[PDB]
Amino acid sequence: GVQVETISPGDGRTFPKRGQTCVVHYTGMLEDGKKFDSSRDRNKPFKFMLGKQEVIRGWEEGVAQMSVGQRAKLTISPDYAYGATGHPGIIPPHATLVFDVELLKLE
Ligand SMILES: C=CC[C@@H]1/C=C(\C)C[C@H](C)C[C@H](OC)[C@H]2O[C@@](O)(C(=O)C(=O)N3CCCC[C@H]3C(=O)O[C@H](/C(C)=C/[C@@H]3CC[C@@H](O)[C@H](OC)C3)[C@H](C)[C@@H](O)C/C1=N/NC(C)=O)[C@H](C)C[C@@H]2OC
Repeated sequence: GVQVETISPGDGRTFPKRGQTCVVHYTGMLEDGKKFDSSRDRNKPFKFMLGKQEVIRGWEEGVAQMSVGQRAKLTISPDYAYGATGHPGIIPPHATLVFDVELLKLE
């Protein structure tokens, strides 16, 4: 449902743990490589917690594997993203997504 391909390594030691908030930057693209969203465009890190349905499942399972400082490409099947529906005006139906995600820090 999610493949993780590292772009730049993290420290390999500091992973998200229960009660912590992940602070990330991301860019989301479709399979054709075209961007549909990026926190870097608005220069606003995205904060979320694991275990609360705060993100699509591909992020839930992918970012949980990342360590602080890591930049990774997450390739997410529709089951782990927006499935047959998509997201109105942004993501088409049945869309495999590619996110470039950087774990900036844990809070
Ligand atoms: C009150 C709600 C506002 C609230 C919005 C924010 C905290 C802002 C946050 C940065 C999201 C971005 O705002 C510019 C947008 O980012 C994307 O462009 C993106 O790149 C993108 O894919 N993501 C953003 C970065 C993480 C991975 C992923 C993600 O998981 O996004 C959450 C989301 C829409 C989950 C669905 C939720 C329902 C559930 O059933 C579905 O299961 C199939 C999944 C999103 C964090 C959600 O949990 C919280 C919200 N939702 N608003 C909604 C749904 O309208 C997606 C396509 C759309 C997002 O705007 C809604």
